[PDB]
Amino acid sequence: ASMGTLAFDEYGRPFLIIKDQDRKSRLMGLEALKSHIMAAKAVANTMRTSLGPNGLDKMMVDKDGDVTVTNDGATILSMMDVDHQIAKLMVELSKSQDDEIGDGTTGVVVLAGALLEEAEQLLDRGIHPIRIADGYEQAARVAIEHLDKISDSVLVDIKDTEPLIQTAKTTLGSKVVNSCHRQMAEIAVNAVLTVADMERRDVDFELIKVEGKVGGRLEDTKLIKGVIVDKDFSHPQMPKKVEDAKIAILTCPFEPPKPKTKHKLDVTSVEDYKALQKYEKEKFEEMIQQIKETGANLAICQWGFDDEANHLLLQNNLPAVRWVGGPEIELIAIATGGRIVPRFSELTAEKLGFAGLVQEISFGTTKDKMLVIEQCKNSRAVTIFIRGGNKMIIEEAKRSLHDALCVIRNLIRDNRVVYGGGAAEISCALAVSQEADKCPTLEQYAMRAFADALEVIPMALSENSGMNPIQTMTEVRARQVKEMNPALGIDCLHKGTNDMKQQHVIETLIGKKQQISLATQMVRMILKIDDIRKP
Amino acid sequence: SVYPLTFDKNENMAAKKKSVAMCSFTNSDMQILTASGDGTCALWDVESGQLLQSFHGHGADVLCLDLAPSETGNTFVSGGKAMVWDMRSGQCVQAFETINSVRYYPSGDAFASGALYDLRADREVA
Amino acid sequence: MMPTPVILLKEGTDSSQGIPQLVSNISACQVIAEAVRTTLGPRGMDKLIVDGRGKATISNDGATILKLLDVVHPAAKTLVDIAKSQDAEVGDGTTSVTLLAAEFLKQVKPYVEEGLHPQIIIRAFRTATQLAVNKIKEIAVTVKKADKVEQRKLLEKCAMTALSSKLISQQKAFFAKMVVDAVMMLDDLLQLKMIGIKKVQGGALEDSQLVAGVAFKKTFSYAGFEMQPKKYHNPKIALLNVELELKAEKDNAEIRVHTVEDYQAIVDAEWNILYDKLEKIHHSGAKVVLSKLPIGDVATQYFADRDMFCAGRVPEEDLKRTMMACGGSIQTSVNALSADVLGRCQVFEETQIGGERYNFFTGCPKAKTCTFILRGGAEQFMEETERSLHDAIMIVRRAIKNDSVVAGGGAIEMELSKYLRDYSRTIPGKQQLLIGAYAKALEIIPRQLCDNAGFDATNILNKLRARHAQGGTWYGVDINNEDIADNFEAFVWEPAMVRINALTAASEAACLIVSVDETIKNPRSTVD
Amino acid sequence: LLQKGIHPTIISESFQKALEKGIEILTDMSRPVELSDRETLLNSATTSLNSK
Ligand SMILES: Nc1ncnc2c1ncn2[C@@H]1O[C@H](COP(=O)(O)OP(=O)(O)O)[C@@H](O)[C@H]1O
Ligand SMILES: Nc1ncnc2c1ncn2[C@@H]1O[C@H](COP(=O)(O)OP(=O)(O)O)[C@@H](O)[C@H]1O
Ligand SMILES: [Mg+2]
Ligand SMILES: [Mg+2]
Repeated sequence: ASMGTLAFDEYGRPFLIIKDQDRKSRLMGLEALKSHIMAAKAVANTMRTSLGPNGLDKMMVDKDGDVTVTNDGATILSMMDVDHQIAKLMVELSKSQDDEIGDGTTGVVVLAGALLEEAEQLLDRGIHPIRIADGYEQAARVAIEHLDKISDSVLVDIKDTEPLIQTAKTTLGSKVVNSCHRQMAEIAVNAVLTVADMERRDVDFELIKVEGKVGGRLEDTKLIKGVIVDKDFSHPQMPKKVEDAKIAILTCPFEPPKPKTKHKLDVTSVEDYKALQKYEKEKFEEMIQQIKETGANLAICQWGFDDEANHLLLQNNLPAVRWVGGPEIELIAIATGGRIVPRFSELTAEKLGFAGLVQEISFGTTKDKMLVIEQCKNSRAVTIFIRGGNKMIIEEAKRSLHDALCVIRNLIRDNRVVYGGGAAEISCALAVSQEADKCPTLEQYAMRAFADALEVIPMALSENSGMNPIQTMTEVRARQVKEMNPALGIDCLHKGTNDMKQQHVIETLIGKKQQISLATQMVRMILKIDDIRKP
Repeated sequence: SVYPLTFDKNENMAAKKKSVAMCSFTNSDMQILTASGDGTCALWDVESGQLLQSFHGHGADVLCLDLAPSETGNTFVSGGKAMVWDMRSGQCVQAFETINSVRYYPSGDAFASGALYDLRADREVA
Repeated sequence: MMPTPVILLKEGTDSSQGIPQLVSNISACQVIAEAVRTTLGPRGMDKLIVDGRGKATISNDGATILKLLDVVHPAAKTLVDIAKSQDAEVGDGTTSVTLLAAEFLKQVKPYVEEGLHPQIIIRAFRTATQLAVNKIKEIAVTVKKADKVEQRKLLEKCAMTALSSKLISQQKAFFAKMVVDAVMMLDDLLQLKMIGIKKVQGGALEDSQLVAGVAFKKTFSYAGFEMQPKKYHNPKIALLNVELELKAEKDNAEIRVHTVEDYQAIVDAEWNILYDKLEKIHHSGAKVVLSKLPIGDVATQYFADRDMFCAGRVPEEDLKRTMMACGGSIQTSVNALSADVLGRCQVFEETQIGGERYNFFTGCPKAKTCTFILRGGAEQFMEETERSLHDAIMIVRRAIKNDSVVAGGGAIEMELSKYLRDYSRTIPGKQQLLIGAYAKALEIIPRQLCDNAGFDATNILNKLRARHAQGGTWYGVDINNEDIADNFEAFVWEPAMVRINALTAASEAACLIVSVDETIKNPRSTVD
Repeated sequence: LLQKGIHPTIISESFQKALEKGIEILTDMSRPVELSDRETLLNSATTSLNSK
């Protein structure tokens, strides 16, 4: 069962095949499958308590002692220090679900664990694991087709954001920001709709800037249709607020020019020294006057500048900020509608950005100042500024808002939704059940195991809500069978009705399909592994 | 590195090594740069002998730091996290977080930190 | 032995000779073959190997598994070497070679234990292998019509057969059609570097796509990149090998001026050099600019102001594929950017694939290259998908070279075994036993298939032997129905070269192993 | 059963009921035997020794 082969020859002579073979272990056959299945079951059972509105958070501590309180399954699995290879496969599955969809990173783990748990008892009865994988693939295809059948379309137009707000609220319900639920959903929807290519094209998340500052309250989080900069005006005596600002974006430091090539300027006489001093002074005055000529009310640089330029900028009533980062320079240029100018001689009036208000923001007794640029004409970049009572809820709000943005992006890509709360899982399990009866006997066990594994999500939701899992799930399934209504789910919030149509529990069809597909493929890959050769 | 007990020299016109330590020679050889285990960098004027200004911005001790390609009055990448300062303002103008040692790329637009960050994009490039 | 005050060889030298040494060699070869036994057939299984660094590799490919094992037995390394040889020359059959070699050695082990001279066994192997290769060339089915539809169908069937043992066997028809489409667009040399393999995490297997063009990931865009439009409808592409940055004119260059006017002139001259390069690029009419060397922020903003697209630090092979697809030329100088050296594609677009941004060059009508974008839920998932697609690609390329096929599922080997047994029954008798052992050894692959499928190997083998003896050439193991079937009519097709190379390499390995009688191991130097 | 949300006391009582029913079924399938019937004794002994 371990250590591999060890015979030392049938003649007594040394028998060495693999380098350092006496310190290596090996698993063969069904024992490897059982070990992998129980490892995946442990991971899935750890994750399953953080599913749904009543799910509980996990407190992750890294090797440096930093504490992360989170409900995001992908984050939990990423920060979990695992050594078993199947656990690493579960972590990679969560990361893949996060990358492709951004929501449902916990459902995939629970579904895969349930699938492997059913496959275990299927293997115990003498079925080849490849046959189990084939049955799982067939059932997954049936479930995906049924999901497409029962899918419903929503309007993505900006004139009516109610379905989008409902979907964002459904995504945010399980997170800690459900206190500010509607505000958070509204700002997520507005942020995604503001920065997007309307012709069902992609959403560039680099245009969405998410910043979090401690202090204030979580309800103080707001969406700014501009840029939040973590800088302030260079000279302390310049005005702290500019209105109707004509903004000049520059990537050249306000310093005398220097060639990139190795250069030596030789001063050979007193006249040369005087000429050099005059050249320096005139260069400073000339760059300041060139900036002032275009009519700019405010100048933003990237590489900082020295005292002479600072005092000339203050003297000419030109507020300015230095050392603005490259991404922030790009965001400011996009939002204000102005071009990026590489040197003063190329600065004109038409390249000036326009902002209705540029202000400096204080944050209480903290000495920290941050710049805000807003009231742009047609700002194509937004900033989500998150406040909270501690940094940990700020990080959690950041990842929850990222989940909401990803969900609205998925709705942008495809506008078909399926009602959650376990209704989709129950309907898919039923459809797999009918499709199994028509199928010949041998694949029936695999299909019914797939259906039972699909049934874990409503049972997990019921258990997290304190309700009896089996009884509630059976009652809801019977109600779904009786009247043709695939929108009946688990009343996690105890609103009094099991219809997710009225409860507005809405999920993207793409997310459900991707969950089912990824879980099935990972389960097949794990089922096909029969040897481990750890050192 | 400690210089000899008396430098064993007689009127070399450069025996004024100073280095009172009450480090790295900056390119404009008029200032000296000291970082201690407390995590705070110090600027001293070698001529006057006065502490120009400090750089309290590193929670962890600054094991290594590197200078600008030239005098440049700025840059000062310091590796505790990689932080870039400006002596014209005394603030962490640019910070990075993703330290064995930090070496500044001679081109001026990047720096390598120790088993590479780009200053024009605030992101790792290599 | 005796102390021998001054010993002959260095102290610590280990020597083994005689029958026990060769028997131990055979046992080591058996041990190596046991490590890949369960990876053969549609019912095969994957293996997980963890190295010292803790990185796990999951593979169904025999050559990869053998390479990962740190084999140190000198006789056992021959199996790994022949697996590598089979992978290099053919690309498929890396498990069959090792199984055949080990089975040959196992079958001849009883004769070795009786004191039979190794040269007789070597001659018997050589004769049997020559006869088997001649029989394969004789009975291989080929079509002398050069029909495009028939050729494409044959290529697709060969790809499906090569793919119906991997984790992507469920989508084997889809992936085989993709592979055949990719291979048919290579021009004359079928260079593997002309087929790009991109792996993007997330998404299902069916989400993977083949780009009739070139696609690569976004490469560290500078500031001002987001103002560049991300879609063009008839762009002209300027493939360059040029650093579009403000930089020193040369490494050893030095400027010596003694006037502020000359200082300003030098600064403006550097700026004018950069702007002249950019203007020469712009006047060429190109809308998409790809460079092998970095493109700076100044150039990025310059191109953004002109509604152009720039992408620096593009990998060299991606630029080569872009040249082969769009149809331009990589320019190290921008002085002559004529229309001849400019690429052209119908649609260029930047989209998001699973959290990563990719640049797509689609609509190329004269493309001679491809790009696979593989989607999967794990790193090793995508790696093993790539390995399976590589196996299929080698199979399709070899089929392009020569469209000669034989039925799989062990049918060809059962036919060869019957032929060799019939031949051996008509020779004096010292070689008869060895050739019969060779023929019996050829039955390992159908037996291994039945064992992996959980079948009854003895009954299936008896039925196959009876069917081949009483008439029928392409009857092999039917995995789905747990019986035997005409694998040629079931489209279980393999190129004849796969089995030819497998038999040749296995016979050579067996002869080399048998030919050795003594092993000497000098003591390690600098053990540290 | 426990994972479905069943208290491990309903399971015990249900198992007791199932055991009683199974005892009834096994008694139903049983056949009377007399010690004079040597063939049945030999068959029982051979069945016992079959697995050894
Ligand atoms: N208001 C609700 N009522 C019932 N079920 C809900 C509600 N909100 C979410 N759920 C269910 O909770 C499950 C888990 O969702 P969530 O924890 O937000 O993300 P993840 O899918 O990553 O765990 C979903 O499958 C969804 O069906
Ligand atoms: N559909 C099929 N039915 C029966 N046998 C098959 C089928 N497809 C492939 N095989 C068998 O699988 C063997 C090759 O297994 P595989 O692992 O794919 O490649 P390798 O030869 O490298 O092991 C071939 O000998 C072939 O006869
Ligand atoms: Mg969710
Ligand atoms: Mg193969």
